[PDB]
Amino acid sequence: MSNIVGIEYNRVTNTTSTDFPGFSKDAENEWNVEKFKKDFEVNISSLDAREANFDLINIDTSIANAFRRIMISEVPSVAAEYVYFFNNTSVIQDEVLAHRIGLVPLKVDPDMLTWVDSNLPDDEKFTDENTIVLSLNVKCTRNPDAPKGSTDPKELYNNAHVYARDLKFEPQGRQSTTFADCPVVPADPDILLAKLRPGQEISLKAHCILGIGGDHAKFSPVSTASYRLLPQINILQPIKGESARRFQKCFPPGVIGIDEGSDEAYVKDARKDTVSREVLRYEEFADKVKLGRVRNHFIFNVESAGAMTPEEIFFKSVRILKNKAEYLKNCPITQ
Amino acid sequence: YQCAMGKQAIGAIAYNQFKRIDTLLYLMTYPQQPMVKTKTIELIDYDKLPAGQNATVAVMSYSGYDIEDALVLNKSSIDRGFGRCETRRKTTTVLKRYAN
Amino acid sequence: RMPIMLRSNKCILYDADESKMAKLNECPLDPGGYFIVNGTEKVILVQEQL
Amino acid sequence: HYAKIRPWRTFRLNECVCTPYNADFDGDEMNLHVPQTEEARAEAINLMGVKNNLLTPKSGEPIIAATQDFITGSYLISHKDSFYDRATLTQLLSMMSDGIEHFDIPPPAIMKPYYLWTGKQVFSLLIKPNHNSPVVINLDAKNKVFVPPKSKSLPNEMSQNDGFVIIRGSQILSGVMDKSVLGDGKKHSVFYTILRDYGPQEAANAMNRMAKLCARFLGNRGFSIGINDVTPADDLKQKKEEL
Amino acid sequence: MIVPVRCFSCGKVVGDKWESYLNLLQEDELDEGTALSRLGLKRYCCRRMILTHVDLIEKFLRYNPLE
Amino acid sequence: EVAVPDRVAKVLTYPEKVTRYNRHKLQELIVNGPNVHPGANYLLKRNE
Amino acid sequence: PDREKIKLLTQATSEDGTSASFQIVEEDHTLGNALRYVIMKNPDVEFCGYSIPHPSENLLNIRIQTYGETTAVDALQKGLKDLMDLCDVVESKFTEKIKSM
Amino acid sequence: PVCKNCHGTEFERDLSNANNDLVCKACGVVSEDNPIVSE
Amino acid sequence: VKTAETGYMSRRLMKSLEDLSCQYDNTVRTSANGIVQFTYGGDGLDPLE
Amino acid sequence: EIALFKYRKARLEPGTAIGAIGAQSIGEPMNVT
Amino acid sequence: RQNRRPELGDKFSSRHGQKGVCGIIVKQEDMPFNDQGIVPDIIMNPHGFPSRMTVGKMIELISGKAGVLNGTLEYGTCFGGSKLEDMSKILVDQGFNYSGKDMLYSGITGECLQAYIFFGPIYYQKLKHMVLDKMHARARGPRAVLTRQPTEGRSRDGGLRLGEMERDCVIAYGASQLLLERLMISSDAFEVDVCDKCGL
Amino acid sequence: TLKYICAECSSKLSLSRTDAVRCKDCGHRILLKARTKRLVQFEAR
Ligand SMILES: [Zn+2]
Ligand SMILES: [Zn+2]
Repeated sequence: MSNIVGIEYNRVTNTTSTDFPGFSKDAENEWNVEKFKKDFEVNISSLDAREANFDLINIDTSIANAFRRIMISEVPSVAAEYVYFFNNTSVIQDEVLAHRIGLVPLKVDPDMLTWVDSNLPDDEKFTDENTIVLSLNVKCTRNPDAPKGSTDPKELYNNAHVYARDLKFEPQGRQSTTFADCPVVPADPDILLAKLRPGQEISLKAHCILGIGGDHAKFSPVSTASYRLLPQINILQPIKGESARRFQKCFPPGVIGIDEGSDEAYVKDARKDTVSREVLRYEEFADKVKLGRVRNHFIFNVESAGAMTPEEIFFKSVRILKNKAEYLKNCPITQ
Repeated sequence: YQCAMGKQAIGAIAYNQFKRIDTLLYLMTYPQQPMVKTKTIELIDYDKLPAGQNATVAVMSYSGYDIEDALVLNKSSIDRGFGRCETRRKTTTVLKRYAN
Repeated sequence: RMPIMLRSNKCILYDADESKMAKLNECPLDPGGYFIVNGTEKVILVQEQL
Repeated sequence: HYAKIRPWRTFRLNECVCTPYNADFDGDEMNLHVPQTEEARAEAINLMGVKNNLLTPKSGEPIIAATQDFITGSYLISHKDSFYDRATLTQLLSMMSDGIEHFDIPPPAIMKPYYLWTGKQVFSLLIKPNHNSPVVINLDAKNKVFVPPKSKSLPNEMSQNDGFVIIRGSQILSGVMDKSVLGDGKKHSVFYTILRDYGPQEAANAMNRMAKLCARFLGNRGFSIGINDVTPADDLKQKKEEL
Repeated sequence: MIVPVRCFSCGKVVGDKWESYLNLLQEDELDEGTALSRLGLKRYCCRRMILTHVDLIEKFLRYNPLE
Repeated sequence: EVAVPDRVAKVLTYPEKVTRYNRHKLQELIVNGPNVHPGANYLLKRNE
Repeated sequence: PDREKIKLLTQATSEDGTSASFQIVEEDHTLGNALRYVIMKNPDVEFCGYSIPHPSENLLNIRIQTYGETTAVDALQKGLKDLMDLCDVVESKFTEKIKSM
Repeated sequence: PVCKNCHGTEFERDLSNANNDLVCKACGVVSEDNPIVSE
Repeated sequence: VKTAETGYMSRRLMKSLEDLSCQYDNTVRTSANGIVQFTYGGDGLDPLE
Repeated sequence: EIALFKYRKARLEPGTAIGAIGAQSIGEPMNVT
Repeated sequence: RQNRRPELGDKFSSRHGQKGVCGIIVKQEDMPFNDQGIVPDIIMNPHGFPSRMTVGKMIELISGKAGVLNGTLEYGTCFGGSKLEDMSKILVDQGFNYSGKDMLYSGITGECLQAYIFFGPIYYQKLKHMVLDKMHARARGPRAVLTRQPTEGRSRDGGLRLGEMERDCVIAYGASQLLLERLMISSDAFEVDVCDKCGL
Repeated sequence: TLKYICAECSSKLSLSRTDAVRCKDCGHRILLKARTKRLVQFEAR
């Protein structure tokens, strides 16, 4: 037991839960919220904008996974859904870049808007509180300066390279009072979007709405949400002599270090080793080190695409899971 | 088996491909040069306009939907634009003068 | 009138500098060696016998 | 075959019938037909339905079987070092059906330290889910490898590997399943016998329960191939270079 | 053509970094492996989006019909 | 059981005589028309 | 209220509420994996697994099977009430570490 | 040119499912079936 | 060389042999009601079963 | 009982086109050929 | 002009001679993920490499992965090219496994996988023969002028040939009623008045 | 309007019908229809 996945050169072991009554004759570890409240713990690592890192302790792998899935499934965001085109004489044809508009992040958060109802016909379906409109109009021309030939085509041609900052938000009525303090922008306004030549113009407006990440990958607010498990290294015999420096070069450089008093390797600051399993090849450390992986430590690493703070979606993940599970407590069971 | 299929690979065609009018001509939207090249392919400048792109494979069985050499891929990468091909097709007609 | 293959010394594409060929909108990477009889572009294959 | 309407744009069939059609899923295209009487619609089931044609007329051998990876899914389950708690034995037994068939759990093998079921009693349940199922069979067969025992005192069961397979009363008692026990080619297979003594209806009903399991299972257990398990281990290098 | 705006697999955006990858090679003659890792491409699914990307949109725009 | 896509399933038809047993279902089936899946394409009355 | 949700299968149920099989609409593995673990820690239940029939359509089938002590329909009503508290004890512990930082 | 029931004067050919049947507009009765092309 | 001949060879003898059915007297005979053999093999039983 | 239930069932039923199935069962993929 | 998305049916290749058709399309939650959370793009089963003996993809995937972390493109030539033992030295300094044989969690249940995975970037080029212009069906359409038969060719609306080899396989079942129905009822029904005496 | 434009002369002109096939300002005889002003609609997936 000892909630350690035993890794080796060709397998891993006991990856399952084994945390239920009815597993042995003595039925321990029954369900008790207060005996879980004493044991559950949250460590927060380096936390800042755009990115988060924090630890969760003493949880089964079941509901840890459902947190990872919901953060990139269920929590909605806003992206383009219908791109109304005007005169467009670029070489990038119409539905190519209209696909590229929807994959640009937006800094504005959901809950400021509402869900669009697709049962209504498309004249009142786009209301004043579920749909905001943005547009851009740009025409490349000759820049009449004096460079020489074959130089940079940023001063031969004005606005030849278009960017995400060109997307001018055009407010609709009834909401300019609301978005007065907060104008909406792309999360990264330096994205290249197209290139032009003089005599070519692009004109369009888009309707970005509120949609769920499980429908399409535009609406996923997270870059990528994952979790590791903390590696654990257990040393049987004290390694002495020249083998310890050989034992040091087969790791990431910061995870273990030599004791300077006596010639013996010990464990430095952990959580910096990815499992290179290089110690298994050398057949002289087959008994010195029995390393493993703890089945309850979770290095949650999330980062946003730019929509909101990474701690908020993680708060939003566990909140809507309750609302997911409380919803069907209050509906009857039909035969 | 590959040299009979290599002629059927989709990618770029030529630099003037947005100008020529040919019968039934496909394109790939986002092409990429391959990771492991060859001394052969840099002599014909295959890398200057490649065909096909390199994705991240995880060779394994999964969900039983790949039994013998089937493939399994994710909805997100297509939604990010994993190889969106494009079909261009000519059609023609001739105004014709009669004897009267 | 003699239909003549591309990149031969009698055609205007012979020894271009991707600037005449930019003006003539042809691909520099095109191999050449084929006819353009009445539209469709055809090529004669290399035969052999005993 | 029977039809089922699905919203994609191609023909989807169950995989275990691909061996009659010898299809390869590489761009081959099939054609379907539909009869248009009220009489010949009955003609096609009662003679050309796949329930009537598990056996080939060439020899009398069961032609539809597990293909080239339904064996290796059902092989890692029946491996001798495959032990399961109740929580996982529940989840495996819940994936061979769609949560519809009612089961009953036999007592586990290892009992005193903890309760451990083996990787064979779970295979015993896809044959006989409970007492209400009439299926009970008896069969002795030899695997594909079958390294022999001491051959004069030891019988066939006491092999060095698991080897010779014994089932009595529809429970696994020995052996593994390696394409000679559940697969094609050999006459004395498991799916042959439920076809033999319990009609065609229970024969299909017992083997699609495997297909719904081995598809959903081993993509969550994991199996791969690489260089280290195809490379010479450097002791084949000095031996081949002289021999 | 132009660089894809997101990655294929994870899907963080790389559209602000194609011009920065070119700008980190004209000036500051540098190895390509240490260049974008300085820029912040830790995941190698992100790294292949810019290594393999042939940029044909420069060669296409010289065939403009507008002279 | 083989799976059939729907865009070929609303083209390949199968004739069906009306009876007192299946009159109730075919009334609901004929109001669907040839646009949704469980409907009809053609019809032949015995006087027609 | 709604009824396009959890719905007991009459064909695969016992005469009592000891064994049943429910069919959840519009919920993927995100719920069924979580709901399996909160039920299995009940000492009364012996068998509770889930499955997806076919990934093109969108429905989940949860299986429940227990001893004769409690009817199984009462068990998951306790079960899916029980993780609602588990969502709280993670939320309470997390949000105080945010404000403290 | 004339239908048998409503005596319709206009005929529409359905190319949707490639039956290529010719139907009158008013009442919907088919005029011809199984077209005979000249290959 | 084989896929062309085998489908042709398995069509050749199919033509000469296509009509031989078992009558209710457990006696197989041709379409013109002429005896070929009295029992199928030595005993007249289904070879697939 | 079953040893003559299988024997009696294995008896060739009339009506089988045994010429057709025999033709297709035989057709499948010093010295002498 | 039209474009399309690679939905299932479309024939893919591998540049080492592996035909391959898209089986299904999963979502991203169901996909597995490594320690960093990198989600793979395409899945293929390991069951091709013993039969097809394609060693090249097994060593190209090593040659590919170490080049990305070094930021350098690697040459694969015939009768030479970059070797293996100098390539394993690169990515082991990056911290991965010494022959690319990584391990990654399961996306559907959370925990580790009992075996190890094999991982990396490989070059999948799309082929021709997409399925949007091969699906066709002829319910009841045009007939030939000389034979009253369906017209061969998809562009001429199709109608497939139930050939002579299938006609032998019907009577081996002994079915005699769809045999007429599939060969004269739905195909070639024509009503003829014949005279009894002097019969023609 | 914004009628037929030439290939490389690139000169906007409105040809009157059934009159010529060449362009002005050049003897070049291949000319393109310009894009309409009319609105068109797309999606973003
Ligand atoms: Zn007569
Ligand atoms: Zn002109």
